[PDB]
Amino acid sequence: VLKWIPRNLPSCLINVESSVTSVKLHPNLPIVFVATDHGKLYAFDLFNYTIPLASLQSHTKAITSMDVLFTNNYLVIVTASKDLQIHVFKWVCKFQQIRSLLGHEHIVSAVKIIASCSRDQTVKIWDFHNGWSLKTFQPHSQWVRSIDVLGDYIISGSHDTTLRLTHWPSGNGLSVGTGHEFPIEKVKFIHFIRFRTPSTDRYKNWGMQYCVSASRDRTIKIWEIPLPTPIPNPTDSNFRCVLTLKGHLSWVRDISIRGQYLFSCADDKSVRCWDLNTGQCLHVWEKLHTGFVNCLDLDVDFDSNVTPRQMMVTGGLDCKSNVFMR
Amino acid sequence: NDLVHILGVRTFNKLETAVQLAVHLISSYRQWFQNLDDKSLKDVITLLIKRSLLYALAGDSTGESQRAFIQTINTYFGHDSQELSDYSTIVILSFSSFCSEIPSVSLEAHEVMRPDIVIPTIDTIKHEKIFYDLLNSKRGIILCGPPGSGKTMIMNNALRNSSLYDVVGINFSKDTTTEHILSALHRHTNYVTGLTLLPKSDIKNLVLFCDEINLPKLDKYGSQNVVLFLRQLMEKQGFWKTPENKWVTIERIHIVGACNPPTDPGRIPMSERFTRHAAILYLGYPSGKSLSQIYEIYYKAIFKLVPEFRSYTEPFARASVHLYNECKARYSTGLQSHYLFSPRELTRLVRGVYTAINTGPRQTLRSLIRLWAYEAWRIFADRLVGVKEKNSFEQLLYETVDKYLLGNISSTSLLFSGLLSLDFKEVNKTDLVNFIEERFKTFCDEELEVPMVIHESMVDHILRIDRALKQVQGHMMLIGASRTGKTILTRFVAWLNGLKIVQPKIRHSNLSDFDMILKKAISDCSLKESRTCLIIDESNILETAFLERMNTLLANADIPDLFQGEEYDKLLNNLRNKTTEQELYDWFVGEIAKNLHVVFTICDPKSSAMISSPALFNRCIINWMGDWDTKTMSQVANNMVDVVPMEFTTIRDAVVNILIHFDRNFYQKMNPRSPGYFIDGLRALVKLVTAKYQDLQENQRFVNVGLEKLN
Amino acid sequence: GNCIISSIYETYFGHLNERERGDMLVILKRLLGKFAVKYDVNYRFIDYLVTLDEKMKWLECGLDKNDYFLENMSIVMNSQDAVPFLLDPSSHMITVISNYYGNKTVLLSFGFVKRLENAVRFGSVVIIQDGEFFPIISRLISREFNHAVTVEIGDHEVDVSGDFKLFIHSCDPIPIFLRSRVRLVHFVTNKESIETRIFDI
Ligand SMILES: Nc1ncnc2c1ncn2[C@@H]1O[C@H](COP(=O)(O)OP(=O)(O)O)[C@@H](O)[C@H]1O
Ligand SMILES: Nc1ncnc2c1ncn2[C@@H]1O[C@H](COP(=O)(O)OP(=O)(O)O)[C@@H](O)[C@H]1O
Repeated sequence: VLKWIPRNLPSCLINVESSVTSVKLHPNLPIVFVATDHGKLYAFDLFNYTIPLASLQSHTKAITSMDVLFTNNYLVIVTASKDLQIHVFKWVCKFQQIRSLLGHEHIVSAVKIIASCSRDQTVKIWDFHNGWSLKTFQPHSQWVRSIDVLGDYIISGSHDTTLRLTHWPSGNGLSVGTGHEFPIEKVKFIHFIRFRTPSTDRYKNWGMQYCVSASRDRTIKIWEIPLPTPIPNPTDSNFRCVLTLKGHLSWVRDISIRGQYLFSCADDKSVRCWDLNTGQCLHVWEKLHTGFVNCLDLDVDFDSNVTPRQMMVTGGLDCKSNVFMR
Repeated sequence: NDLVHILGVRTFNKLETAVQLAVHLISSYRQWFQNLDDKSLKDVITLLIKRSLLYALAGDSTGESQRAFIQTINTYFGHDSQELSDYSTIVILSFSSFCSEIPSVSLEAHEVMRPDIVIPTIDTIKHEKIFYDLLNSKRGIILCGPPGSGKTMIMNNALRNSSLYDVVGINFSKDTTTEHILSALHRHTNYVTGLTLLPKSDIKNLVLFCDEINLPKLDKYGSQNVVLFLRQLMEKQGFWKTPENKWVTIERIHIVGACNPPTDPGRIPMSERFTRHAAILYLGYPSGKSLSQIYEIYYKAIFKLVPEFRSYTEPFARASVHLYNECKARYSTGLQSHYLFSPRELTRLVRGVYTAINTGPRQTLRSLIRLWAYEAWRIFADRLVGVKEKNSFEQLLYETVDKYLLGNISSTSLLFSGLLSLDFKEVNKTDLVNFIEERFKTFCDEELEVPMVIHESMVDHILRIDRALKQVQGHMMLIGASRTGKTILTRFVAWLNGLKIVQPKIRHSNLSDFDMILKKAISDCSLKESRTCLIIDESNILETAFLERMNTLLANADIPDLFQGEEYDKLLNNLRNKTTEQELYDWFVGEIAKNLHVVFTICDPKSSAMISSPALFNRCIINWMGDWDTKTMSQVANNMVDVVPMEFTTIRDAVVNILIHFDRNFYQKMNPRSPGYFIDGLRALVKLVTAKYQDLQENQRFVNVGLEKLN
Repeated sequence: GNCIISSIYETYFGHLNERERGDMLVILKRLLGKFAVKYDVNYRFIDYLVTLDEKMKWLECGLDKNDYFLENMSIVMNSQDAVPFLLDPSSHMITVISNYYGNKTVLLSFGFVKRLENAVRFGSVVIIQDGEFFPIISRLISREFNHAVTVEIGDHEVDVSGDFKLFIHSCDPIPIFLRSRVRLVHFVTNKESIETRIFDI
């Protein structure tokens, strides 16, 4: 049940007024939300894509990306806009404004949970409960693009192609990494359950050994995480690669991993799924959007709280999105 | 005396070269005549005498002049003596011809990129043999001829392939001196007792190759100094040590010169005092059959990579040579200062066909002819002045294709790119404009804050400069009207390709600081494999020595002067940290040719002498940016005013075309037209209309509120 | 109509005297009549972009009664998107701007790079005589920056105070790259000047 590959033809097509920049489905109800660059959020039932259930405009500028999280219970919908405002709504079948957030001086890029990344050179961390300013930090001399939180550790890749691994209580950089000739577009941790097979008991306690990185140079690179000590180890804080993955004809936008088969999207009208074992491209889907394929989304297989159902969805710049069932 | 000559010298002063060449030939052949009859001996002697007379009295004339001279020298000595012809040669003794002495070589695809590859042919080997004799006769050499004849190429062929000689390459600047020569010989000669200067070797002579000796400038009293210095070395067989004041005798050195004809602008005529002591040869353009054979060999070597059409080498060779012939025919340099045609750009055409074929998908016939036509548009019809000659070039391509053996041929429809995929193939206009728009919007959101237009002319020029940039030794000249966007185009293509932007932050600057910046760039390139592209404007150049340095690295494949000493020591130390003398320097040349790209953004058509230099024409892909067109600017104005809704009583087309008409009238009432006035007008109109319409909108809102209150 | 006239007057007629500027105005109005766009027959740009209180503010510092000078400093003050250029062999624009600003006017000429770095650090207006001797400032005159705001002057990064204005003045009756970015303003008297002067007198 964990080795499902979607069919070539799309199940159906969600027509959107403007270019799709973020897609996220509800982990519980069969509904999806798409956030665009015109400040428009469209809510569509998964088996009823005819009429827009909720067409909302609460953003003056473009929404680059957004994600959702379920409380530990309701669902949190965190959206962002380039005029430096962050919104959290309530799903009843309409968006009810719960709270607003501020603290970023420039265009905000993405969110994570609440934490966020921007272009204002400053890392700022707040609390959903508090809503006040808690943490400020400078990641590098040059600002970062892709960040994520895994318990207490954050990896960050900057415009100067610099990876840094930091720990929230220690406040020190565990390791540094690099290797590309281009700025990194996305970086993601790789966990266990060859990528999910641990090597030693110390790394089993750690849980992270590899990490995936994608940039605009049509390359996917997996990086080995060096052994940390917390306090940094000066002699054991350098990343290293073992395999170079290519095949895309344009920039790699977003990547997603599940089991052993990983999915990626590129501006060559294509979405490609690979295997981390053999490296051969298991499938290449062409002609998904008239414009570039901006984002992909699937049910999160890495989290047991969310059910990895039979769903996939992708967005595009052609003012349309493709959702795949069966 | 009455025939045509270049660098006109008296007939009294060529007897030196003639007699010395004849005596050296006889002294070389003397120990073979001991078993020869009187008549064969006399025939050999009179053949060598006739050859010496022809190649020392008519050396500065053309081929038909040489044939007239050979028939006159045949009829002026009688028919009893041994005849002499164009192909005549003495070799083991027996009368022979040059036609049976050429070798055969079939190079493969991956060495056409080498600029020093020399193809054997008939005139090349004839001039090779006479160069050997005239250099061994202890006589100075000067080679003068039209640009593109391959003077440097023939020089490297003659000097690299001799066990008795080496090569030291020095290139003169506009402002020259006497320690240039001493610096050039410093790395290859040593002082011995310094009473005597000798080459570092002992068995092989060392020869100083200098090129473009017309380039140095006279002083205020009508006299230069470097040619007098050369005269002193190659006549007195010595010179004076400047700080030490002693005579230094040099014996095994040789002086060989290369230069342009004096009729070229910016090239002075020398005094006959210096050319008196030397030997002059005219290196003219090769004939049609020689070029046909050369490019037949090149096309065979390039279609080795595609074995399906090996029998189509010969028609494409005929087409290329013929097309070059009428391309030189239908216009010349008398109309514009950049219509200089040479075998250099045909070689670069072969190079472009090579890289397009190698970096491309599976090819068929019609694809190959259309690629050839696209490259012809790329390299021949790219710096013209109108569309009439462009359609003439198109129909010329059509007729040469149908006479030497269809699809579309025009470059505006043939769209070849390398950004849409990993292979160099035909692409889609909508996909390219979407990719360019996305790249420009992310560039704007990231680095440069200009909310700026994208249109078809500038994306075509982006494709042009990207095609020029992706090649090796890819350096292009962007000349157009100011504020057209050439610098932003270079920055954009550097960002998309991956090259990082470096700029010289210049009076208040000097050669020391500029060469420090250059050496930092060179060290970064050699160590980190850094992709360097440096941007030069008009204000960035003040001395012609800068242009001389770029002209040296461009006409050559390297800089043979600024890379020496402790810099070489630390460079080789770092290279051996990363990793023969000649092989190491050749790999340095290859990596610096593959990892450096210079751009000039010059708007003025010093700049006139820059474009007029044919040495600068060597590895400059001169792209004619030009001025904007009425339709193009109607498009850009329509795109710019789209963000401002102002239709009241459409009217956007009317306002943009009436503004176009007014500035056309203004240009006619007051050469390129700078579009800065246009864009300033559009920006001011947009901002003023938006601001004052917002102010009048809130004023009318207040008036409406008052009217609703009072009504 | 008055807005398009104002824009084209402030960007196209900086270096044209009275006779040819009137010819350009009448030709442009004929063209507008050809294109059938609404405008104002009795409109003058001085009546549009010159406020009477600010007119007196310039008047108390050396404003000449000739309307040519009026439109000259009107075009000077309207050059907000681009750097202004002042062509004056008689050296009057430098005097009028110096006694109109005061201590804000910092007088420089062509350690000039260090003086300019100090001026852009402190937010000081700089005016240079004999601008033909002009490159450090090239990024600033292109008005492109690296947002943090920062200024990459010379080889060391600096910060812009935010209240910076740059004026360039010359006297010789010029690089084309400099010419494109600047707003050229003409202050040469000619036959049209004496025509209008004696006519009004
Ligand atoms: N007959 C030829 N055979 C082979 N290559 C040639 C021939 N003529 C010109 N070339 C090419 O032209 C270049 C020589 O240019 P050259 O004429 O020395 O420049 P310049 O005119 O500045 O002296 C060489 O790189 C060579 O590849
Ligand atoms: N497509 C365009 N149309 C009009 N102006 C442009 C365009 N692209 C760039 N520019 C302007 O031109 C300036 C750079 O001009 P540049 O390329 O240096 O001209 P040149 O190469 O002729 O000196 C930039 O500041 C930009 O504002």
